[PDB]
Amino acid sequence: TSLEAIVQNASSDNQGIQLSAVQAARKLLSSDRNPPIDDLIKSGILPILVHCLERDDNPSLQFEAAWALTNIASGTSEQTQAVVQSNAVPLFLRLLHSPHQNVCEQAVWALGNIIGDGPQCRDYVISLGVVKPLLSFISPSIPITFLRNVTWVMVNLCRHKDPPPPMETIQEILPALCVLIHHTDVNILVDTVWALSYLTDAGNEQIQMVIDSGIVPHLVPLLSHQEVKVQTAALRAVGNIVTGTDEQTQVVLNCDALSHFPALLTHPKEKINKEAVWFLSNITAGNQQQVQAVIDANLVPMIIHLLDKGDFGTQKEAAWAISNLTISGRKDQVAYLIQQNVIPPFCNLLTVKDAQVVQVVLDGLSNILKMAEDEAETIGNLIEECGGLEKIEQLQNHENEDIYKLAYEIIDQFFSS
Amino acid sequence: VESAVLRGFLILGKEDRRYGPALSINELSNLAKGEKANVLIGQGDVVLVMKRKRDSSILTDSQTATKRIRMAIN
Repeated sequence: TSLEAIVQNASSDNQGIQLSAVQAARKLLSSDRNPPIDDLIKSGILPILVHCLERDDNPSLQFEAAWALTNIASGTSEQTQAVVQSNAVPLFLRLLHSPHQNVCEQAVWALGNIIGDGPQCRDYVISLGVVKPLLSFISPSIPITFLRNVTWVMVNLCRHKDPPPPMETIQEILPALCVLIHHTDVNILVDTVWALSYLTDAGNEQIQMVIDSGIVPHLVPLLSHQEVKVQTAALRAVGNIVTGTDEQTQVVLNCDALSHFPALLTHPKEKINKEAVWFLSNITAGNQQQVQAVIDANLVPMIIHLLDKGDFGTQKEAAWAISNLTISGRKDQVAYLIQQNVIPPFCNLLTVKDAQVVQVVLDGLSNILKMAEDEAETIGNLIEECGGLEKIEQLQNHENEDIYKLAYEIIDQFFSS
Repeated sequence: VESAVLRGFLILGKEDRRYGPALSINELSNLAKGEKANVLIGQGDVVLVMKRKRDSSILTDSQTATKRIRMAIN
């Protein structure tokens, strides 16, 4: 029972023999995590498998052939490409109108792998009109395992932002997301929220689409979902939104977003820590009302704490937050920052190797100093006492001339007798 | 007005033409999150800036699944 024999029997004009052979090809393609795909592609089985999709008289054969093709397409780009170059894609689309659920589902799956290969493949499967048939499967009578596959392909359809998915696709997918965000199934919920991630990632125009749909009041509460996989994705999704305009950012804050952040800032997982302060850094880049909202939510001391004792990633995000507040805020808003003891943990970051962080801290100190007027000396003294001035003083080296210049001007304007 | 726009941006340093020809302060508000640009902030004044509303770190372990193989029926 060889591979060369399998491709032969697969050519048979008899269907029993053919089905059996195609089943054999499927079995070779689902025996481990590293199937003999390249060998299968070289055997010439691909055109045979593709033609089997035509056989409306035999759903078993359509399903088995689709399954074999699906696994070939789960591989590398070159292996997925071999499937699409055999002209399989239009037949999968055809099979989405199949009256048989098994065939529909395997067509959906195979198309998901092809869509996931890249934006060009995404755009091609879209332009043939995959989205509307796909989303039509969504019903309450659909088997959860089927629905999980649909929502996964939905993600792939939303992924890649250069070029981003077309208007028509997004406008189709959003109302299906409004439905699925209410599902209790965790896998589905996770995908629904990750699809929103990517949508909100394509930029401010797409963010307005997500906002305009009415989905955000249902998305913000998933920052506190009991399932960490849901939270992680909701953090990314809502986080993307608040990189939008101030008005867009406000839509989120008005859903009481900041109430959810104590439990993320103190979360065991540092990755959640990091993304939480990232988020908050984008808020302190907002207007003064929005800086005020972070302060009022009692979030600044947890920020300064993570700024002090957090892993480098969270510290990097924390410094931006501080720096962004330092230029967004009012005089008193910055005063609060200082009386919350920001000056020492902020200054200690001047030693790190990441040059961007160092310019971000230096930019912070500079805004603080130019802003507190009578208190220049008073704050100069704070900077000096924690050893910040010492750190600033030796950033006056030439390995980074941007850092250098900024170190020089702070020292010239604020620490020269 | 113009310096209010710039309060959304971090001045990084000297012009870096890798990031294209200098922009206007008004064209600055067309950038993507975390995007760097060179901008003209005065007569003969071109600096590199970064947008203060920033991009996210690349996910790896966090939920992806771009392609999925079917191992069995159930």
